[PDB]
Amino acid sequence: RPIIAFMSDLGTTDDSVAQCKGLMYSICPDVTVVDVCHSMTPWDVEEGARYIVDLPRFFPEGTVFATTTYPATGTTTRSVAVRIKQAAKGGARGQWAGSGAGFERAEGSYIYIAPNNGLLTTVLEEHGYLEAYEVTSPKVIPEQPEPTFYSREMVAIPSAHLAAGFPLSEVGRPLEDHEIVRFNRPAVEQDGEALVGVVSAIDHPFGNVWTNIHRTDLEKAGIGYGARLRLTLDGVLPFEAPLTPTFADAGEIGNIAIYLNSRGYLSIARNAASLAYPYHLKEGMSARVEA
Amino acid sequence: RPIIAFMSDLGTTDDSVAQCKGLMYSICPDVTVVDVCHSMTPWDVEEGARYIVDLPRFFPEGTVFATTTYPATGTTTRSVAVRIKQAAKGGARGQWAGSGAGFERAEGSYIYIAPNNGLLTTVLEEHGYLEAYEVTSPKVIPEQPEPTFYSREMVAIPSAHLAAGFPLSEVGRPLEDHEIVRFNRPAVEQDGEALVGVVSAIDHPFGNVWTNIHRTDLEKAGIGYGARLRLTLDGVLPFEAPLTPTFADAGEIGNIAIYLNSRGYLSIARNAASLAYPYHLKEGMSARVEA
Amino acid sequence: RPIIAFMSDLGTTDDSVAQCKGLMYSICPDVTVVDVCHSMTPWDVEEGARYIVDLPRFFPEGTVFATTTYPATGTTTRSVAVRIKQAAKGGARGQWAGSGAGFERAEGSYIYIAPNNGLLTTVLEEHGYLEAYEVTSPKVIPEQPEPTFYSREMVAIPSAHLAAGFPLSEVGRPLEDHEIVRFNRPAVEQDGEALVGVVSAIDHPFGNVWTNIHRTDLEKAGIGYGARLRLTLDGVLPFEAPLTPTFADAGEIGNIAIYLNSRGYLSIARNAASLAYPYHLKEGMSARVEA
Ligand SMILES: C#Cc1nc(N)c2ncn([C@@H]3O[C@H](CF)[C@@H](O)[C@H]3O)c2n1
Ligand SMILES: C#Cc1nc(N)c2ncn([C@@H]3O[C@H](CF)[C@@H](O)[C@H]3O)c2n1
Ligand SMILES: C#Cc1nc(N)c2ncn([C@@H]3O[C@H](CF)[C@@H](O)[C@H]3O)c2n1
Repeated sequence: RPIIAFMSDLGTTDDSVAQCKGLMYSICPDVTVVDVCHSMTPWDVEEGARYIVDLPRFFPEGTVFATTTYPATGTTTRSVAVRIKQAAKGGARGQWAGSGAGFERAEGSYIYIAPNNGLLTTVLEEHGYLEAYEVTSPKVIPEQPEPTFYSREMVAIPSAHLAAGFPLSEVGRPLEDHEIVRFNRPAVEQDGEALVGVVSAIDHPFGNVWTNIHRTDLEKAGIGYGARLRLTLDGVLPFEAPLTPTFADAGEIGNIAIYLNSRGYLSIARNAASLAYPYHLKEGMSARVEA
Repeated sequence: RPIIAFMSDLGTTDDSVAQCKGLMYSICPDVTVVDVCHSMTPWDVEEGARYIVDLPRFFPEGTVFATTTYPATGTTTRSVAVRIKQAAKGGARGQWAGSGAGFERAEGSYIYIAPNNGLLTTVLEEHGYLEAYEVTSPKVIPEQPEPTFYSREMVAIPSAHLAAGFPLSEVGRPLEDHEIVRFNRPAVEQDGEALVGVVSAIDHPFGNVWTNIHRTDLEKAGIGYGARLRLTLDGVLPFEAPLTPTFADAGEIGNIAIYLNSRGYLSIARNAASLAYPYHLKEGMSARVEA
Repeated sequence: RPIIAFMSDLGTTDDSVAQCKGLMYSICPDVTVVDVCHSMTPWDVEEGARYIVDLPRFFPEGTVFATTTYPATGTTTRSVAVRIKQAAKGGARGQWAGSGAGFERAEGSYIYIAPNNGLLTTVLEEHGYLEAYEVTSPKVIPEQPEPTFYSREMVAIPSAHLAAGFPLSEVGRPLEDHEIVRFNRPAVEQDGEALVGVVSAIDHPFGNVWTNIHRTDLEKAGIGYGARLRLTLDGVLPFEAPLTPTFADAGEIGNIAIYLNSRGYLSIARNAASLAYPYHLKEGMSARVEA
């Protein structure tokens, strides 16, 4: 019944992840370990951030998220363990997840544990937190941590203790908000009637394009479903389409759909074809939208 | 103890699959989720069909197969949930799976749930079915399904309710056989003493080549183990070898083996080397066999 | 609760692994199956060896390691099942794994089951073994094993019986040490006061380079942390750096770190950048080190 959702940059090609898992079952034999993904670009905390920010509403209360890319492994840094506040609504409309009207989740029901290197920046933004600790107790980490494997020693091990009900406040000292490292999230700029941001992700394996322009950004510029839009990527690739709910509304196979993705962000795709791959579109390219 | 075997086109590079899983453990905390694979070519229902058709005999009775590529996500379509009839025999001979003489499986012991887009075509062919329903009840799907994620909303969510014993007949109305979408399976043609079909799959990661020419097709043309065969791929590449049980019977490393694969289909490989990759062989190429 | 750690060359792109798993839950419904990895280069027993040799100390006592690349599938060969002796200390220093001072593991607490094709060579070297059997009983393998799938029939099936407490000595006859196939581990040679070995692995996804030159080989040539080293790969690519504990000690991003990896072997990397990929370094290349 206790659950650890595990996200790393360790890859799926050797025994790394399994060593972490072995230890997790050693510390908490009834735990269920769920892989989020292990394929993130190493050291890109922004990319890791995206894969973990939306998890809580999908998981049972009490779930621990162990989340790590650890470029500072072997240094004096220590992980941070955080009890978030609201599981938050999400998606294209703003709802709970699940059958019926969804499963609503109590506040303070989820713990993230991560290197204190910015990885939880967006988790804290969207969810807030109740308490936050530096993870230092030798009860939950090794007295002699492997210098090149803090992902295992400083995240995976202690997440299993946490999953086994080890008290969050005993992992180490409390952290003041400014001691929690953040990365800068680039804002979405207004520019005439236009909104300007970036391609935040390519949606693998489909090659859909996700922007950082949220539905809230769109509504506060007079834009809802059915609005005819111009969406320019990379300064040069304009596209035009009405904003629709889904891919199939584009009509013919191959046609352009502009839609709100399952996180509520402005997105673009081809109907039953890949948009991004044939045109080598990339995370980071500009993205401008207007009616 | 209940099991969901999960097959999607969602990939292994983001949080998509994990969101489904979180929900599965939310709806049925004692469930075991087994990944079939998440790597299929998006929207290729024929390829998905292959990965799910042979599962039932390997799994404990009561197992639910949640299987999805969902190109029609966000439209008015609804999934179908089916209780299959026979778990069937399979493999190069026709047997149950497991130690000893195998574990034989009761009829009606398995449920598939899938978009109604053809994905279960071969499942129904090989296994038959007892009952089939459109999945519509808000008890097992969301009242507001995420338009771009029906794989989660219309397959994963309800599969967990089913796995938790939710009655199959209450998911929605019964479906007449003709309401269950099918794809055309191309038949194997006789042509003089020859049989003509197609390369159905490349067997990754080994680069073995699988055809659609079944052992039954071979026995009804006088062909058994030890028969010297000519197998022509792509109209032009005409291999010759005796039909053998396995790869190592080819003699030297690199040599050609023609054999019956673990599903009973005519196949070709190199002994301890990849056949398909150096020669860019592909699913879809012709395949002709004769003695 | 019983655990099977599963390592194969079957890949993650079809139903192969799932068929094994289905059977594992069929034979032992309370088992937890942990994927080590399924991505190894087919038939490369040396590569598989690396992924399994360090597992035991991470896992709870009683864990069964089912480990397989099975190029001799369909032949008269039979798997070997081995109860290892010491779980052994490991890592850059030599320690148990886990929080505090680690979880020490009783002798004889782990079983490996594998083709008898050399795959356990290094497991036996580093761990020793108490008992070893040929796996032949039809109680734990099929009477008609699928010729092309001994990985399932001769490893996965019997590993589940073993996991369920089936007595190890009843799987088949005992094996004399010389009946257990080994591969030659190339030794590390001294040359002047240089040490000469090979690149044993590229550490995906990071592109770090691992050699077969152990810390013990280094201490017995007067080399400890802080020693300024020359490390020449491929006969031609020299590098120089002090031997440090971790990556971040290299100073600037992109700079060269020479370190001891989490298994205790001499390694080289770039700080927060990939070393191996831009320069197409490969498993097998020479590796020479000196002060
Ligand atoms: C600066 C740098 C740095 N450089 C590397 N070459 C490197 N390779 C692996 N790591 C980190 O080691 C962690 C394992 F704990 C992984 O999560 C990685 O982030 C690395 N960090
Ligand atoms: C027409 C089209 C269509 N077009 C796309 N660009 C696309 N991208 C993802 N999907 C489907 O969205 C489903 C998520 F449930 C996945 O199973 C995919 O098959 C898509 N469907
Ligand atoms: C010689 C040769 C040989 N040749 C092949 N073309 C081949 N394809 C798959 N296998 C083995 O089939 C096993 C499944 F049991 C896998 O683990 C592989 O090692 C193979 N072995």
